[PDB]
Amino acid sequence: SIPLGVIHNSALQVSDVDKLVCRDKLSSTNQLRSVGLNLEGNGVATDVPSATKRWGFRSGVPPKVVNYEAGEWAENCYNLEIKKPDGSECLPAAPDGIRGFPRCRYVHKVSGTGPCAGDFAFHKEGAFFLYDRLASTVIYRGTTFAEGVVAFLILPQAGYYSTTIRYQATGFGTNETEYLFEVDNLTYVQLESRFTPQFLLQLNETIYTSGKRSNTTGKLIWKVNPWAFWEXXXXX
Amino acid sequence: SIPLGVIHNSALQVSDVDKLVCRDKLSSTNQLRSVGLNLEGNGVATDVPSATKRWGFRSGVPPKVVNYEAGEWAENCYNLEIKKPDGSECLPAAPDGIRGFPRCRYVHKVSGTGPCAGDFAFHKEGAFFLYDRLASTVIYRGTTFAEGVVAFLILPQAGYYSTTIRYQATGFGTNETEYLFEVDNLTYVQLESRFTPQFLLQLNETIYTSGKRSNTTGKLIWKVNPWAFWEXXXXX
Amino acid sequence: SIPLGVIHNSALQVSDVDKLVCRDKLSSTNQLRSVGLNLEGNGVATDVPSATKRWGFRSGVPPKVVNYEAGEWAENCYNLEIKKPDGSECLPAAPDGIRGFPRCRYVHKVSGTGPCAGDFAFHKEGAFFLYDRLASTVIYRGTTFAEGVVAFLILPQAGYYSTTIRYQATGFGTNETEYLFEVDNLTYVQLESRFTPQFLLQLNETIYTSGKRSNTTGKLIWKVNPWAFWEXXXXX
Amino acid sequence: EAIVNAQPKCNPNLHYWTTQDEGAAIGLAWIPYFGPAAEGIYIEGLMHNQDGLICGLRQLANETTQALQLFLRATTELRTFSILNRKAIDFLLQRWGGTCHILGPDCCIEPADWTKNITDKIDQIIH
Amino acid sequence: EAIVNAQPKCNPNLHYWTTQDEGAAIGLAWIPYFGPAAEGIYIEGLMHNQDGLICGLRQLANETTQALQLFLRATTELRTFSILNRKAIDFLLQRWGGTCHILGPDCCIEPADWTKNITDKIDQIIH
Amino acid sequence: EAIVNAQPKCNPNLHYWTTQDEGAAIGLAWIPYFGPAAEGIYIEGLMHNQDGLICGLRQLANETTQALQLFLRATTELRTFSILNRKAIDFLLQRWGGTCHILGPDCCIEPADWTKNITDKIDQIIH
Ligand SMILES: *[C@@H]1O[C@H](CO)[C@@H](O[C@@H]2O[C@H](CO)[C@@H](O[C@@H]3O[C@H](CO[C@H]4O[C@H](CO)[C@@H](O)[C@H](O)[C@@H]4O[C@@H]4O[C@H](CO)[C@@H](O)[C@H](O)[C@H]4NC(C)=O)[C@@H](O)[C@H](O[C@H]4O[C@H](CO)[C@@H](O)[C@H](O)[C@@H]4O)[C@@H]3O)[C@H](O)[C@H]2NC(C)=O)[C@H](O)[C@H]1NC(C)=O
Ligand SMILES: *[C@@H]1O[C@H](CO)[C@@H](O[C@@H]2O[C@H](CO)[C@@H](O[C@@H]3O[C@H](CO[C@H]4O[C@H](CO)[C@@H](O)[C@H](O)[C@@H]4O[C@@H]4O[C@H](CO)[C@@H](O)[C@H](O)[C@H]4NC(C)=O)[C@@H](O)[C@H](O[C@H]4O[C@H](CO)[C@@H](O)[C@H](O)[C@@H]4O)[C@@H]3O)[C@H](O)[C@H]2NC(C)=O)[C@H](O)[C@H]1NC(C)=O
Ligand SMILES: *[C@@H]1O[C@H](CO)[C@@H](O[C@@H]2O[C@H](CO)[C@@H](O[C@@H]3O[C@H](CO[C@H]4O[C@H](CO)[C@@H](O)[C@H](O)[C@@H]4O[C@@H]4O[C@H](CO)[C@@H](O)[C@H](O)[C@H]4NC(C)=O)[C@@H](O)[C@H](O[C@H]4O[C@H](CO)[C@@H](O)[C@H](O)[C@@H]4O)[C@@H]3O)[C@H](O)[C@H]2NC(C)=O)[C@H](O)[C@H]1NC(C)=O
Ligand SMILES: CC1(C)CN(C(=O)[C@@]23C[C@@H]4C[C@@](c5ccccc5)(C[C@H](C2)/C4=C\Cc2ccccc2)C3)CC[C@H]1N
Ligand SMILES: CC1(C)CN(C(=O)[C@@]23C[C@@H]4C[C@@](c5ccccc5)(C[C@H](C2)/C4=C\Cc2ccccc2)C3)CC[C@H]1N
Ligand SMILES: CC1(C)CN(C(=O)[C@@]23C[C@@H]4C[C@@](c5ccccc5)(C[C@H](C2)/C4=C\Cc2ccccc2)C3)CC[C@H]1N
Ligand SMILES: *[C@@H]1O[C@H](CO)[C@@H](O)[C@H](O)[C@H]1NC(C)=O
Ligand SMILES: *[C@@H]1O[C@H](CO)[C@@H](O)[C@H](O)[C@H]1NC(C)=O
Ligand SMILES: *[C@@H]1O[C@H](CO)[C@@H](O)[C@H](O)[C@H]1NC(C)=O
Ligand SMILES: *[C@@H]1O[C@H](CO)[C@@H](O)[C@H](O)[C@H]1NC(C)=O
Ligand SMILES: *[C@@H]1O[C@H](CO)[C@@H](O)[C@H](O)[C@H]1NC(C)=O
Ligand SMILES: *[C@@H]1O[C@H](CO)[C@@H](O)[C@H](O)[C@H]1NC(C)=O
Ligand SMILES: *[C@@H]1O[C@H](CO)[C@@H](O)[C@H](O)[C@H]1NC(C)=O
Ligand SMILES: *[C@@H]1O[C@H](CO)[C@@H](O)[C@H](O)[C@H]1NC(C)=O
Ligand SMILES: *[C@@H]1O[C@H](CO)[C@@H](O)[C@H](O)[C@H]1NC(C)=O
Ligand SMILES: *[C@@H]1O[C@H](CO)[C@@H](O)[C@H](O)[C@H]1NC(C)=O
Ligand SMILES: *[C@@H]1O[C@H](CO)[C@@H](O)[C@H](O)[C@H]1NC(C)=O
Ligand SMILES: *[C@@H]1O[C@H](CO)[C@@H](O)[C@H](O)[C@H]1NC(C)=O
Repeated sequence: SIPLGVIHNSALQVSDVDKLVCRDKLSSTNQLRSVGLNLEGNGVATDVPSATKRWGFRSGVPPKVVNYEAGEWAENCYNLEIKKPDGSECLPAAPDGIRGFPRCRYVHKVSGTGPCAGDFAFHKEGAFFLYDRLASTVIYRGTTFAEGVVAFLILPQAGYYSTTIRYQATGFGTNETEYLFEVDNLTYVQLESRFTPQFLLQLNETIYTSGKRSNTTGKLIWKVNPWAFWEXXXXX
Repeated sequence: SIPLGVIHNSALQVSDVDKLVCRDKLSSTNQLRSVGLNLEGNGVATDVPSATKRWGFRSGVPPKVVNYEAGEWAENCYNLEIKKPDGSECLPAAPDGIRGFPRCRYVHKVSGTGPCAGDFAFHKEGAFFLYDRLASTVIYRGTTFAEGVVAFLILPQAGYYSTTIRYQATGFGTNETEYLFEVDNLTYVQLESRFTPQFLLQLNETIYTSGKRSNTTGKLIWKVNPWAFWEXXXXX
Repeated sequence: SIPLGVIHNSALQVSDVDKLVCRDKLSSTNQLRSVGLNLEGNGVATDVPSATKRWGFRSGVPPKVVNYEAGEWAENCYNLEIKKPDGSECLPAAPDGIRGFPRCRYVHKVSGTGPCAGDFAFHKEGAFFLYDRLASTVIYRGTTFAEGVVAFLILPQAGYYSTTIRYQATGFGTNETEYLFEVDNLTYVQLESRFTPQFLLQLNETIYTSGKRSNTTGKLIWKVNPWAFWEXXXXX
Repeated sequence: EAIVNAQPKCNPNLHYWTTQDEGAAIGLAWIPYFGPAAEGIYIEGLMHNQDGLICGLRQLANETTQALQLFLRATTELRTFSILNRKAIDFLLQRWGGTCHILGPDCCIEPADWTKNITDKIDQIIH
Repeated sequence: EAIVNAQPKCNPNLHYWTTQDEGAAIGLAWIPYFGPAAEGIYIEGLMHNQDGLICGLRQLANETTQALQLFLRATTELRTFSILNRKAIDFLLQRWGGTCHILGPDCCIEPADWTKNITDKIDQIIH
Repeated sequence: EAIVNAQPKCNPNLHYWTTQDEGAAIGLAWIPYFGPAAEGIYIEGLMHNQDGLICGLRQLANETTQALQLFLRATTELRTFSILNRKAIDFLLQRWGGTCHILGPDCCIEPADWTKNITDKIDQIIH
């Protein structure tokens, strides 16, 4: 049942479990590989508003982990600290030996609150949360993951920069979620789906250098009026 | 050493590890199966007094778990909440991923106290406690199990209702244990080995409908004066 | 990559992964064996001062455990209770199912303090800490281990006494560590590398029988002025 | 070795549960978020005592216990999932762990279909 | 079965990480005490879409998910590490799990080099 | 590759413990409730340095460490129990992972006993 990818006739194929190819040679378990591919590479929207609508809370389903040996450098990863309004944690601490996804250009660190109507947070399309060579069906607290899927291969016989982007959220995991991009602990920008990581980092740097940070003790919020990655108040 | 069951000559046999049958064909790991059979099906008494005398406490022996893939619908399962008289727990919480046995017509939920002279509760005849596709050598707190044993097979190539029955116990795990069947939090029936689940449920329903429940704040206890399943005061 | 030992021409050899010997017969997984050998048997110094300089603290490296099936009776094992000067534990509790090394003539139980500049204690020469049929890369609190290394073999087809020796230590895990051999809770002997287990046990027994124990409420410390195992104040 | 049920009773009918492997579910039921809870992943079946297999199986499980307990006593693994994979490996090593001597009792190589290939090739060469 | 990428986009280039197996490290870098931290154990590579393999792989991973999720739903094991070993076992059982009938389609035994041994031995015996 | 003990010393005698596999215990000692505690499950033996095997083994264990540590660094599994099963699988794949070419150096198929079957069948057909 679990498909196994094999190269035949200069093309990748799924191996026929009911047909035996004696020409296929498996001379060691080293020729077998489990690999993780990022949803990013299929063209899904990666902005935090769009991404978080792919995840949802559910009770009654025990979480499951499967390992994989090789992964894809990610443009977008996510790291979630979500509480209920009463302060209790919505996500479980990462189990022993589960570390963050190891290659992330941007880590979208989302902190905030939602009702969390379920014991674990699952991927609504059935994808996995890819961590460090472990793929889980659920999201762990404060642990960086990339969304992705796993494949199994039989092989033929013969620097790194990361930037954390911080967000506050209310009504997390619902239809009516609100996201603020965090400039400092008192300066925020209303988040829109169209904002790219690059735009958010420049927005931050121009707010710092034009003195648009809060200089009261109160919260300042800004609004803004005005292709895949590999290819209040107001302002303008 | 671990026997493997195989069908030869229209009969189940144990496979001879010292004899090679080239005619036996194992064409995938799917043909191998680990299965759990219930002690019930061999004719053991399943009443709570008789069943609990098969279990005992022992220190120095690390518990062990083995998985099995298919089980038998049980007529009788058990679920134990036993404390010492000083309030400390006698049984360990179920480890992560160990759930109750999934098919139980009657769950005998026994609450009470005993001396618990040992770190874990084992089966005195060497059988296992069958949980959800995990068989353990020991009993977990508050976790429904059936007593049973495990077999391993090589296959040939080619609704659900559950009722919980509650009991109180003193001197659990000793020669001199006392069991009360619980009608409500203040009405009990002295338990005898001969009482079947069906009899206990009718006893309960006729106590409710004849007003024999306690109507004080104190504990009322009743006494009663007057084949396998598939084939104080007084009353009469 | 992981070598496998095999007997050829009346001598043990490492099996050539790039050369196939059809004459080699592996007729069951029982012919394969993982085994643990003690550093002791290669001639390393086993006195506590020399042994503890082989271990060091390091952060950032997740600990790893591998099983082994057969081990060597040890002359020297160690059991460590090390705290920082502020009282916090330097070593993690033994994980579930990791027990002490099962055959130790002498258990050097070292209690005391050091700076513990790292999350786990590792073997600086890359050896393992051998416990009960589990080899770990790190030291567990209060858990008896022997230093050793693991081999893997393909086999050809065809009483017990233990003595605990107690020590106090300051500056554990540094260049300037101080060790006292403990006679009772108030009588100690300055520890030197040259002292054998046998000498320490006789030193203890002659201190007890000559009245050289402390008879104040204060700490008494003694100093002493004057080949492999298988082959203050002052005194003389 | 034949299996002799020596129990006080045998329930001759086996009402069982297990999990459906593989599944091939309907729609999105395979997605953990949308699929059954832990209680709803089971299938059921009923097997009768044809060929004595149910009573034989009850006795087989009974007699397996001693070897299985001795195996569990000697492992340091907390939960053992590898017994069937290891049996499958031992199955292969029993047959293929050494040189296969054709026509030898421990060599599961049937040369018959090819014997007729060579013999028909020789009758032709002789004629 | 051929693999039809049916995704809205395909990133044709695969910038990957994994771990170096085996290693054969320099000096004492293999010693846990002295070696890299968790962040420093990775190698990297870059693969382009020769033979369509990257876009094919993205679609293969997508289509594997249903069977892999159904397998995870039915296991009680918390973390599954044994899928590739079991596939390797099933590979061997598919070929060697029964008697190998030489010249039979399910028997991966090539007798050709030996056919020429017997035929050259027969031509000599006839001459 | 030959094994050259290069240690400062070798203890030539191996006083070992392990677990008895299988067991076949006396009476009810196999029952966990009644059997030995963790301290009492061990057997012992003593092996001397016949054929240099003990000193060879000490050096083999020493030299295994680098590859074994590099393997442990790259696994995410907390406790590894599968090394010997995987070696047994690799043993089988080395011999049977491809088509077996009879009389070929990588094919462990001995046709000799059957060569004499065909040759005695041919001498009879010629006579
Ligand atoms: C393997 O690859 C597949 C292909 O990429 C992945 O398929 C994806 O599967 C999910 C379901 O799990 C789908 O989600 C649904 O989307 C519906 C509408 O989305 C369409 O339009 C949006 C525009 O916002 C666009 O982004 C999508 O790409 C999608 O495309 C069109 O969809 C329509 C069907 O409506 C189809 O006729 C068109 O042909 C197609 N266009 C194409 C192919 O060019 C929503 O209405 C759905 O929401 C309902 O159902 C949900 C439960 O499933 C529920 O939560 C909601 O509340 C609501 O009731 C649903 O969200 C993706 O669209 C789909 N993507 C594609 C490209 O087909 C697959 O997930 C992947 N597997 C894994 C494991 O990753
Ligand atoms: C695999 O199947 C086997 C067969 O069903 C199971 O065997 C069972 O094994 C346990 C031991 O672990 C035995 O328990 C002992 O029972 C003795 C007396 O019981 C006899 O009488 C009672 C009546 O109350 C009856 O229920 C039993 O069925 C049993 O039958 C007779 O037993 C006698 C021997 O005494 C025999 O001569 C008869 O032939 C036999 N009748 C038959 C065969 O028709 C008790 O005295 C024992 O208690 C002592 O020993 C205990 C330690 O072992 C200790 O705790 C006690 O304090 C006391 O010192 C003991 O309880 C079962 O009788 C036996 N059942 C049968 C039918 O033989 C086996 O357990 C099973 N394996 C697994 C893993 O489940
Ligand atoms: C497999 O077997 C190998 C052989 O037994 C083991 O090799 C051991 O490896 C460690 C490194 O991990 C070495 O430790 C170093 O020792 C240096 C000096 O020790 C020499 O002298 C002492 C005297 O006190 C003696 O006990 C040793 O036996 C050793 O012998 C001589 O060493 C010199 C090299 O300096 C060599 O030229 C001689 O030929 C040799 N004599 C012989 C062969 O007869 C220290 O200077 C080192 O300390 C530095 O480096 C450390 C980091 O590595 C660092 O912590 C320090 O602060 C300092 O910077 C270092 O401690 C052992 O000497 C070596 N043993 C032998 C006999 O060679 C190997 O470990 C083992 N594998 C496993 C996994 O167990
Ligand atoms: C130690 C190693 C690095 C182990 N290796 C590998 O991990 C791989 C094996 C395979 C798939 C890789 C991959 C897939 C998805 C996600 C991340 C990585 C890329 C490349 C190297 C490759 C290429 C072949 C291929 C076949 C079929 C489809 C696509 C690619 C990982 C092989 C080489 C060896 N040096
Ligand atoms: C996905 C599946 C359901 C997997 N299967 C099974 O789990 C089994 C395989 C085997 C044993 C079963 C069993 C034994 C003991 C306790 C509980 C269940 C009953 C029956 C189906 C069967 C019958 C054959 C047999 C052989 C020898 C003795 C007794 C019975 C489980 C096979 C069919 C497939 N659809
Ligand atoms: C159930 C058993 C006890 C399992 N066995 C064993 O565990 C062994 C297998 C092998 C290695 C032993 C060992 C090595 C290192 C550390 C501790 C022990 C000693 C001896 C028995 C042996 C001897 C052969 C050898 C080959 C190559 C080098 C050195 C020795 C363990 C085999 C016999 C069986 N009764
Ligand atoms: C969620 O989103 C919109 C309104 O914002 C609507 O379609 C849907 O009914 C809402 N559901 C709830 C429960 O508010
Ligand atoms: C911002 O807030 C976080 C938590 O609320 C705190 O840890 C951090 O130190 C703060 N930074 C400054 C500059 O106050
Ligand atoms: C925002 O800009 C300031 C000033 O350059 C910088 O210190 C800070 O790290 C920036 N934040 C992000 C997320 O890059
Ligand atoms: C203080 O804050 C106000 C409003 O955010 C802004 O107009 C002003 O530039 C800030 N001060 C400085 C010195 O920039
Ligand atoms: C347990 O049961 C009976 C008395 O009730 C007797 O045979 C046995 O000695 C008792 N043992 C103890 C310790 O009370
Ligand atoms: C009966 O007692 C239990 C625990 O003692 C309690 O949880 C339950 O609510 C009680 N039921 C009633 C009707 O009082
Ligand atoms: C006992 O009878 C009452 C009244 O019918 C019912 O509510 C209760 O659940 C019964 N108890 C059991 C264990 O069936
Ligand atoms: C009150 O309790 C008594 C004794 O249990 C019983 O005789 C009587 O029937 C009860 N009351 C009613 C109304 O049934
Ligand atoms: C440790 O040991 C000696 C002095 O006792 C010296 O060689 C070395 O520098 C010392 N290092 C430190 C940090 O004290
Ligand atoms: C010695 O001290 C230890 C701990 O400090 C304590 O447990 C032990 O009882 C003491 N022994 C005596 C004889 O006081
Ligand atoms: C030291 O000697 C005393 C008296 O003989 C004895 O009780 C004690 O156990 C000895 N200590 C050790 C470590 O042997
Ligand atoms: C008391 O202690 C002193 C010094 O440790 C020692 O000289 C003397 O012998 C001790 N008392 C006895 C009775 O031995």
